[PDB]
Amino acid sequence: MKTTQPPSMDCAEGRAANLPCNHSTISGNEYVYWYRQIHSQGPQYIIHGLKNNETNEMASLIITEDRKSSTLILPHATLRDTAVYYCIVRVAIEGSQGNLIFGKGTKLSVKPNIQNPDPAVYQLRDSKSSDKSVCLFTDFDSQTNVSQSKDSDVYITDKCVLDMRSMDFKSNSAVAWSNKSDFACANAFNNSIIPEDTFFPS
Amino acid sequence: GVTQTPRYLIKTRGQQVTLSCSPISGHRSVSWYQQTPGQGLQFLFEYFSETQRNKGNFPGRFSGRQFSNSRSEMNVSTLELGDSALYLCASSLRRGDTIYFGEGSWLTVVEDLNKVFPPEVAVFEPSEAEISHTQKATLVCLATGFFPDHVELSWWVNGKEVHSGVCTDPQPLKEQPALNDSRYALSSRLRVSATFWQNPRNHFRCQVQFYGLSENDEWTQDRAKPVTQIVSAEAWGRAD
Amino acid sequence: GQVELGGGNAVEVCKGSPEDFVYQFKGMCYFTNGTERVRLVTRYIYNREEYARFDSDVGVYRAVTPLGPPAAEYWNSQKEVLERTRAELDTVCRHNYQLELRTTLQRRVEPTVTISPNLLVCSVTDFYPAQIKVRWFRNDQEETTGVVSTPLIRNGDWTFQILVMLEMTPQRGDVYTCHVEHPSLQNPIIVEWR
Amino acid sequence: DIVADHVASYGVNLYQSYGPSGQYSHEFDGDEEFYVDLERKETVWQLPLFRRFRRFDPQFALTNIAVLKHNLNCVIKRSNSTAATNEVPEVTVFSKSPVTLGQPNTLICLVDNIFPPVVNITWLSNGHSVTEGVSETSFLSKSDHSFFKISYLTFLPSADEIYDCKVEHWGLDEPLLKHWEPE
Ligand SMILES: *[C@@H]1O[C@H](CO)[C@@H](O)[C@H](O)[C@H]1NC(C)=O
Ligand SMILES: *[C@@H]1O[C@H](CO)[C@@H](O)[C@H](O)[C@H]1NC(C)=O
Repeated sequence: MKTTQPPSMDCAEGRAANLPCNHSTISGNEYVYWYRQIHSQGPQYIIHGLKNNETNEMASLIITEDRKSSTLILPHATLRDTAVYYCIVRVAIEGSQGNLIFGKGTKLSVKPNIQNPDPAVYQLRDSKSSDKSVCLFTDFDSQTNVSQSKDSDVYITDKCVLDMRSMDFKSNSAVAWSNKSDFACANAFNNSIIPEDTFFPS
Repeated sequence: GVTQTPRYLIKTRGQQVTLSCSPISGHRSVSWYQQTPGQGLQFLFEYFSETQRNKGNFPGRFSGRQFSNSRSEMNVSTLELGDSALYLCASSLRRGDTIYFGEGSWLTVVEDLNKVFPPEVAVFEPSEAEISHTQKATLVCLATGFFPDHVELSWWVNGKEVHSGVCTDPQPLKEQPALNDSRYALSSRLRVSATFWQNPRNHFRCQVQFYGLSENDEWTQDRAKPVTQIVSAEAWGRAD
Repeated sequence: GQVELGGGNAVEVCKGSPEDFVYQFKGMCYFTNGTERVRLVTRYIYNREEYARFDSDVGVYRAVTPLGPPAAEYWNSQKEVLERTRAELDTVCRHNYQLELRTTLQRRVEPTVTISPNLLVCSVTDFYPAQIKVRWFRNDQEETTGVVSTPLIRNGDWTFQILVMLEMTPQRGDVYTCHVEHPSLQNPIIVEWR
Repeated sequence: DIVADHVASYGVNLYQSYGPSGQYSHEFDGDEEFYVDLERKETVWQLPLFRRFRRFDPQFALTNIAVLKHNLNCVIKRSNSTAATNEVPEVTVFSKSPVTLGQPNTLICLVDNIFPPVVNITWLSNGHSVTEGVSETSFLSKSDHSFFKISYLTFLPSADEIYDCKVEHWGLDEPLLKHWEPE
């Protein structure tokens, strides 16, 4: 393929994302296309260009004078912009003329701004049964990573950003549950680098 | 936009599957892709004026067709376990114009229908410690033991589906990571204010829509036939 | 490998002796002073009636006959069809011209000059490109009377041909020479008859 | 008339109901760089230089012609099924080089002002149909949107040779015989 991109990239929410793309072997009759894919949805078209700069409601596209590289500028990055961004040269090659071949792309992670981090691990009881419970690690900083568990009988999810739109409040969270008797919320996330000031209620 | 049916499919090895695609109205070019976790997004073939044009590198088992109304169908013969994937359709006004993708068809090829299970759903009430410490209340929903991953989780507060304060895991968790057709676990969070949770009139229902077997399929197991169904758990607010 | 492209045609509005119905589409590029003045004109033709065209100097599709308003108005409303047609001035005209510099515009086929009979016929055959100057000289004096020249003859195989006739009354010592200048020739070819 | 140093037709696209048949070719300065064999899906460049250094995807030609097929049906309806007008072609026969006995040469039959682009160009040697050693160009475009086509007859010049170019076209009452004057 004619495009190379950094595999991963982070962006602060509300800032602009500048995703780079290299395509030095591009021809004068080939366009540059940008797509993205959120989670398990169909790919979404963003923008395309030949030589000039282009702007639509979604982004801007900066193609250098020599056309050997380009940059996608996402204005005001939001959580909904977390996706894999694919830079594609729509090649003019025998047998595949006009094809859009997808590469690895760039995994963009829009990190929310947690102004007042209040990391804590709470225990939630089941609404039907009494023995079933989960452990909730919530309100921690966006710079914290939740690692997978050690045992196969302990289940830990990845970070998840919820948005209480009515209260102008966002917070990360990870869920952990098991049934090994020795499992407790005090040691549920010991495999992750948990902040020292994390609130462990009794 | 681009309409694709069926949305969710369950087949066994050796069967065939036909996927339908309706392009955007007025569009005449249609392109097919297969998306796997391994190979990624791979190009199948492209159609215009009822004839195949550019072609990818897939065996003859993968064939397609386009009708005079520019709608396209795609077929996979002698299905293998590795054929389970997302099958995406995209259309453009003319051949060579910007292509716009549909949402895709989720195909799961299983070794046997006995590996299909509906989910079990449980709702976990917020801790009083979180309430007094933050004046917020987080509910957690757990969907466990379902296969395949053809599931839609939604939260319903007082009979209305909500999206604010909700976060659902983007990818399910495998209960047995070593097994190929392992059942899945999925968690979701709903966070409300402490005052809203403390109202006993408010009720919170986690709904999991499961797309499984059809009523025309054969079922021999002693357990219930894992048909398309809704499974939900519910919790009511409570003062403390 | 990499391929050059042609003009991509727009699709008409409709959905979905022996008589004959003919359709033509011409993606035409005009070049002047190298790459200094380029112009794209795509032509839509029903039988022999050009009914709609895109002119890069204009920038939008225009109807030419009452047969083209529905086509021109529809193609101009499709933003990408209009933008891609404008950009074909670069993706087609300017791009392919760079490939002509490497090939066609460097093709040099030297002409073959022969004389035979009063009337003297100077046959200048199998030359390329189409720029040539043929003059008759009698005893180092360019003939400027009674010289009938055929038009430039296109052989269709990427060679040209031209025949210049001279009605001459021969005299003792009169030497008649056909002078031929051509871009493939550093010095003009001179063929004597006398 | 647009004045320019060079004119290219990056897309002479042709499609007609009779047959039906089509043609895709690129022209530069009035000569044919290639045509695309629509049946065999092959680009056929007309010079050795082009075959070595220039490349064109036949699928682009096949796609454009399919659009032409659709555009033709639409404008047939819009024009009340107005059919093409048969033009009278003009035929000129000449040699590529001055003719010398025993020196292999080529006879050139220029069939100009062709419309519709349906024509039969054959050669006659002493009244006998010549079926070998004959080649032909594609339909070459003209600014008035008619066409011209050139047929080539390779021959060994001899003393008792009588060559004719026979052209058959709907615009002619009878087949047109154009005898080659040795010049
Ligand atoms: C041309 O169209 C008119 C109506 O639009 C119709 O009356 C007429 O018959 C058509 N011409 C011919 C030759 O049928
Ligand atoms: C030659 O072409 C003419 C078209 O004017 C057609 O009428 C005739 O049938 C053709 N003859 C042969 C032998 O193909």
